[PDB]
Amino acid sequence: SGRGKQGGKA
Amino acid sequence: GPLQLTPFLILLRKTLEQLQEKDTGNIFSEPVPLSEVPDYLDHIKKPMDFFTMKQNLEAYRYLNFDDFEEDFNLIVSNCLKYNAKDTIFYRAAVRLREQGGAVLRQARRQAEKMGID
Repeated sequence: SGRGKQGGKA
Repeated sequence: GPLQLTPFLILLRKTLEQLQEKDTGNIFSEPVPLSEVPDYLDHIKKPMDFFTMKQNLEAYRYLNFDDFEEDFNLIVSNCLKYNAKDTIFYRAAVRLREQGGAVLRQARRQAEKMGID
């Protein structure tokens, strides 16, 4: 994976 | 806008709406915004999303069922590649894959029964 999209924390 | 009515495009319209219905969060509804996710293309060769699929459909850029399916599969596979396993996005793509599979199986049967897969 890369840096990540905001708002993805479960 | 222009509107093409052929049995194959009718089937793709229905199937597409059936697929989008499974994306309850609208996570896959629009392109991932490169301006907010500037490393996305570092990882993803060909972004895909449902707005783009609709525009392809309506332009007659899907000529057979396989090509339509391949773009749905990209939506899923891109999401699984880019996002970490514990993220809501990854988990959403797993759910979409499994629910979309059933949709695509039924629709393909119809495309085959018509002379149009």
